[PDB]
Amino acid sequence: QVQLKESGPGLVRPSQSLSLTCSVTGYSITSGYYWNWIRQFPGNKLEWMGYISYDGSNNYNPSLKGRISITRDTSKNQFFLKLNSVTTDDTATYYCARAYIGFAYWGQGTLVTV
Amino acid sequence: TVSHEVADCSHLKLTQVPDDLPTNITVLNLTHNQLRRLPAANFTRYSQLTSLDVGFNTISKLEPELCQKLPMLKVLNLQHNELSQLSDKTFAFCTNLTELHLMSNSIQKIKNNPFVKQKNLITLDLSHNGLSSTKLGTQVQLENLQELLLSNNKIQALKSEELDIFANSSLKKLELSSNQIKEFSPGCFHAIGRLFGLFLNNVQLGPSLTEKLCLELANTSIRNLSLSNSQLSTTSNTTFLGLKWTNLTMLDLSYNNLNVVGNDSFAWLPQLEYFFLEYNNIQHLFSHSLHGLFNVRYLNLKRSFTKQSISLASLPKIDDFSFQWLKCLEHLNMEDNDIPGIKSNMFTGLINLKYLSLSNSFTSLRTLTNETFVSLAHSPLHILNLTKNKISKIESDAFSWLGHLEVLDLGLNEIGQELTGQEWRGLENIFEIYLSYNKYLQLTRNSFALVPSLQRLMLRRVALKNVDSSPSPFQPLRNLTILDLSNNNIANINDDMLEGLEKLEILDLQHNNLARLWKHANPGGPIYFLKGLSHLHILNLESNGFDEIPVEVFKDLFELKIIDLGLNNLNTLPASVFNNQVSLKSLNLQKNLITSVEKKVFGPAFRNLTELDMRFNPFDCTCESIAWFVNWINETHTNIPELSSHYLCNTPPHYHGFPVRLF
Amino acid sequence: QVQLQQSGPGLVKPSQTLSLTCAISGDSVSSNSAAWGWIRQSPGRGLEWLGIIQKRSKWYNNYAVKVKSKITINPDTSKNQFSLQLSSVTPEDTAVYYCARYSYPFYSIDYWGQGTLVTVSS
Amino acid sequence: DIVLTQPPSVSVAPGQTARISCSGDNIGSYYVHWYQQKPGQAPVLVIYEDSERPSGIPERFSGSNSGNTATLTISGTQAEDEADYYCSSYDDPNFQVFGGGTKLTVK
Amino acid sequence: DIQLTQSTSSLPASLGDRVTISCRAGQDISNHLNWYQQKPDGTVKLLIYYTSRLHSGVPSRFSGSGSGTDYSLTISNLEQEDIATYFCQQGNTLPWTFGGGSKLEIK
Ligand SMILES: CC(=O)N[C@@H]1[C@@H](O)[C@H](O)[C@@H](CO)O[C@H]1O
Ligand SMILES: CC(=O)N[C@@H]1[C@@H](O)[C@H](O)[C@@H](CO)O[C@H]1O
Ligand SMILES: CC(=O)N[C@@H]1[C@@H](O)[C@H](O)[C@@H](CO)O[C@H]1O
Ligand SMILES: CC(=O)N[C@@H]1[C@@H](O)[C@H](O)[C@@H](CO)O[C@H]1O
Ligand SMILES: CC(=O)N[C@@H]1[C@@H](O)[C@H](O)[C@@H](CO)O[C@H]1O
Ligand SMILES: CC(=O)N[C@@H]1[C@@H](O)[C@H](O)[C@@H](CO)O[C@H]1O
Ligand SMILES: CC(=O)N[C@@H]1[C@@H](O)[C@H](O)[C@@H](CO)O[C@H]1O
Ligand SMILES: CC(=O)N[C@@H]1[C@@H](O)[C@H](O)[C@@H](CO)O[C@H]1O
Ligand SMILES: CC(=O)N[C@@H]1[C@@H](O)[C@H](O)[C@@H](CO)O[C@H]1O
Ligand SMILES: CC(=O)N[C@@H]1[C@@H](O)[C@H](O)[C@@H](CO)O[C@H]1O
Ligand SMILES: CC(=O)N[C@@H]1[C@@H](O)[C@H](O)[C@@H](CO)O[C@H]1O
Ligand SMILES: CC(=O)N[C@@H]1[C@@H](O)[C@H](O)[C@@H](CO)O[C@H]1O
Ligand SMILES: CC(=O)N[C@@H]1[C@@H](O)[C@H](O)[C@@H](CO)O[C@H]1O
Ligand SMILES: CC(=O)N[C@@H]1[C@@H](O)[C@H](O)[C@@H](CO)O[C@H]1O
Ligand SMILES: CC(=O)N[C@@H]1[C@@H](O)[C@H](O)[C@@H](CO)O[C@H]1O
Repeated sequence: QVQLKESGPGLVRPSQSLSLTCSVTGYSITSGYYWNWIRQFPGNKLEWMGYISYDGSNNYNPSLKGRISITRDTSKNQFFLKLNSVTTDDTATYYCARAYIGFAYWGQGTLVTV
Repeated sequence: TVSHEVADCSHLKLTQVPDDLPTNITVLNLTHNQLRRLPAANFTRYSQLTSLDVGFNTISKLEPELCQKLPMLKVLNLQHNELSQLSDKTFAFCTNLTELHLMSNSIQKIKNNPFVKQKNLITLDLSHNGLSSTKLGTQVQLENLQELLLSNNKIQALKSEELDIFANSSLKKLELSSNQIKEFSPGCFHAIGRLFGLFLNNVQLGPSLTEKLCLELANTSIRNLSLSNSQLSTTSNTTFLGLKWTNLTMLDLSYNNLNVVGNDSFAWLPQLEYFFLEYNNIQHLFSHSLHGLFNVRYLNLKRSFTKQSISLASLPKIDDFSFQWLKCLEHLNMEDNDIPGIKSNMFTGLINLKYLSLSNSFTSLRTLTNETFVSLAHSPLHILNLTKNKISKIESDAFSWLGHLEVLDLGLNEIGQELTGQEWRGLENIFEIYLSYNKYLQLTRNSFALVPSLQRLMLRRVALKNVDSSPSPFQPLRNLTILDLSNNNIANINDDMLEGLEKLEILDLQHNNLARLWKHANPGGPIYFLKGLSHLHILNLESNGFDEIPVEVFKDLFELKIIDLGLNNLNTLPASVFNNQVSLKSLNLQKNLITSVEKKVFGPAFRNLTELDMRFNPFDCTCESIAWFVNWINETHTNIPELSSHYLCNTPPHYHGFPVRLF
Repeated sequence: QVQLQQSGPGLVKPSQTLSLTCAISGDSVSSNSAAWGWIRQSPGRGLEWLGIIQKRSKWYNNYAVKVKSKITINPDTSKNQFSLQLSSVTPEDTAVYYCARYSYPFYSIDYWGQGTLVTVSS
Repeated sequence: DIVLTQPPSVSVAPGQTARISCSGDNIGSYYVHWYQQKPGQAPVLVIYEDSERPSGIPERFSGSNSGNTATLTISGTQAEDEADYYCSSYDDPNFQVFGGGTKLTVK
Repeated sequence: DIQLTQSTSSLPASLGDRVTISCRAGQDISNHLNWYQQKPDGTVKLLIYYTSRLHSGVPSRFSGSGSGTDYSLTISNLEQEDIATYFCQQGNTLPWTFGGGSKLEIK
């Protein structure tokens, strides 16, 4: 019973920046695994954006170079997304997920329109 | 609710298009009602409509089908409605339209192409709408349009990016008045395929801005330019400069408080034919102010010059030769001014002038002399108007230069003098002389001996004296046809006053005192002064105090059509007094003391009459006195106005309000 | 019959300029009764409008906002063809480009170009 | 402004009648056009000024525009009619406005 | 950057039958494939990881095979619930990429 839930803006004006917050309950985001940000384009295509490991040293997807930020707040147990220069092709259902062998627990999803 | 091939349903509180009307109507006036929409179904039966006027309603939008249901509709009038959103479908099917009236609809802007379909349209009126621009389409349309009306809008620029949608159109009228324009961005008028008339009235423009407009108008087919109430404070040789490259033939500059007209201001207008300069405050008309206008044939200077303020030579000033360039000027009007007087070369150089109106043009022309109108000697003046100029004396040969003059109005002046007849010397083709409404006019026998061609002579209210000469002052006027001698308290007329005037047709003698001259008891017999007047058609003898008519005064007037002797004391008339009046069509004894309309008197007159008026008479309601008249009334076709209300019986006591037509 | 024939580089590098050419036959570019423009379609079905040119007294060009700073359409009467250019293209500009004849009154597109795929990838 | 919006997909049994709707706030106030686009092909105008077709488009195709919806109707559907369909109009800044497109499928 | 194509068996399935969703990759991902069940409700679950290993509570109808560039997911017999969409995903190489998906529909 270790799930996680997303939250944030449902609407963002183009060429601006998007930010989302994912809370995690049941398990501290600093104990283990890897903490991911996965989006789903409108045509049901999926794309992993990046993670933030238990220790902090994170990894980002090549297709989002220099414009993707994944930080965390261990004091209140959450991690955040920050997407710079949000064009129109960055409209998707944004999932937050945890993974060691594969993404084992996902979030309920939230839709972002841009 | 009204029809004669034209369904008038105007002002009927209608909230519903009538389905009553016949289906063969071609015009349908539905103006001033409470209609809020025109559903095309309700117009299916009226398919023959060519004109549909539905102004003054609460209509919000038109469904496209409305047009499809009237496929002959040529005139659509939706003025003064709430129609403020225009789509591409509002008029899309109204193709045979030639007039579209859209005034007063709070139309703030026009979107795409409402009118692109109206290929036959000749007139488009979008006035009294909040239009902030002349943009009516996104493509070239309306090539058949002749009248574009956009007056009374918030339009403040003319830009070729918006008028070039008319690049295939020939606009006879482009009405842009009562708009606050501030810029004429370049090319804007060459955008239009052909621009013939432009109207910018009540357009606050000014002298420098006006200059630009004319430069923009350069090399256009412009012919009519109207800058009325343009706040044109002054002009300069530079103002209408661009109009140099035009063939402009009409220019309106009226109501501009035009204060100073620089020289050559209108030098650039050699094709101009009509100049309207009335109602300005021009201070001083210099020599070269009108230089160049050598093709103008109609100028209007009514109230053009400044008004005398307190007289310290606050009067206007017209230098001599100021009109010498208008070679083609046929018709000059300068009336209602404060010019101090006619100088010796004022009108010099006007070799085509035929009509000159100088009514109240002057402070005062106190004395006409043989020098006054000398500057006109070389013009073919036919009509000269000198009314309301306080003229007081006319001297010999005053009009000697006006050789071909034919009409001369000296009325409404303060002329008090003896007419020696020298005055009229030179008037060789004169036909009319008006001298009515003056101070005093004393006649001699030669008072008109120098004008035998005279046909009309008007002598109304001049306290005329010496009409009773041995050969009447009128004897040399043997082709007089209209003579007015009224309001002169004439108490003595001689028998042979109108002798020789065989052609006299109208004779007005009302408001005189020649009453006793037709009493039987006159010392020497009554004066038969109407004898020999065969062609007399109109004779007016009202308010003369007559109370007898001699049995044969009218014996020679067989062509007399209107006889007019009311406001007299006539009670009884000699039998057969009107016998010879066979063409008589109007008999008038309106306010008199008549009591007895007997057949022996009025029979021949009433025979055939177009109209009779003998109202307000003390009619006696007795058979011997009124009976035959009452029968004739109920019978005759001659119309008797106010018959049932102003023909009242006065005797006997028992019949007093009885309208005479009821017994 | 009228027909539009595109031509130009289908591979263009980022920050560079896309440049295409619609060559008309069976109709004039300076003709009335029609305007000329471009329509783009990203491979995810989005069929979107770019801009047009048209002549009344002069040539006017109304571009879509979103390319209002990069696009340039203008006609070439000497060759009877019109052109499209985009400056500083991003990979977002990868799409299929059609030149198009809008016709008056209401700007319906009777005739299209064959389409030219242009890809903005390094 | 104006925002044309048409259904994502529709299928039709061959020989039957297809209708593809195009809604929009007061679309009846506009003239609508219809473009047919088959896979890997430029579109083709099939209905313009919303009602009647161009030259060479078959009579099977027909359109209307009433109220807040405009529909392209394809009677007697053939196999070739399988394509994507767009409705269009123009408002002043943008001289062509497009719907989402409808992907029409036939057995 | 890594290639994942999905291909299934017979398109509409009969309830209670074997269904195979195959997955083909670009280069040898050393059996690092995973499988996700997303019902149109939006919920995403992990079913299979490291090719064959199933998660807990995942019923034994689900079983994955394949070694190298070719993989698969199999249902030993379909059921109402198993009616949803399935994405194969790898982890062998960064970035972690997905497959197109495959809709499992009955009737
Ligand atoms: C605004 C108006 O005219 N409304 C009437 C409507 O009430 C009536 O039911 C219908 C039947 O003809 O005719 C329409 O003209
Ligand atoms: C121009 C025309 O046909 N007018 C007829 C009229 O002659 C006839 O008397 C009336 C019915 O009484 O119906 C009208 O429509
Ligand atoms: C093409 C067309 O419909 N022309 C109409 C004609 O049918 C009608 O007889 C006439 C009288 O209004 O008006 C024309 O404009
Ligand atoms: C058959 C007939 O009556 N014809 C006339 C004719 O003047 C013209 O064909 C047209 C007028 O637009 O329609 C009628 O007035
Ligand atoms: C100041 C100026 O522009 N003057 C030109 C003139 O030289 C030319 O002859 C004419 C028509 O060609 O158009 C005028 O506007
Ligand atoms: C360049 C030129 O000829 N300018 C004349 C100037 O000589 C003249 O003095 C003035 C009116 O006084 O009118 C200008 O049009
Ligand atoms: C300014 C202007 O309109 N000039 C024209 C001229 O070009 C034409 O050759 C001539 C023939 O009538 O008529 C003149 O009015
Ligand atoms: C060809 C032309 O312009 N005609 C009219 C003319 O009927 C009218 O007498 C004149 C007033 O000066 O206004 C013009 O617009
Ligand atoms: C022939 C003539 O008109 N001469 C005078 C000139 O002597 C005078 O200096 C000037 C005043 O500004 O006005 C001119 O009209
Ligand atoms: C008050 C004044 O200077 N008036 C001059 C006048 O002297 C001159 O003769 C005329 C041109 O002929 O131009 C006027 O403006
Ligand atoms: C200024 C003046 O006295 N006018 C009067 C007036 O009755 C009328 O308006 C005019 C016709 O123009 O004729 C005159 O008798
Ligand atoms: C003043 C002059 O040079 N010529 C005559 C003058 O001899 C004559 O006295 C006067 C009328 O009295 O009419 C003038 O035209
Ligand atoms: C015979 C004649 O033309 N009389 C007119 C008169 O009607 C008018 O009231 C007056 C002022 O306009 O001007 C006179 O010229
Ligand atoms: C010096 C002078 O003024 N002589 C004129 C004379 O030429 C004219 O013939 C005569 C008749 O009116 O009037 C005189 O005043
Ligand atoms: C002296 C004079 O003008 N006589 C004319 C005469 O020539 C003309 O025959 C007649 C009317 O026909 O009118 C007379 O007044």
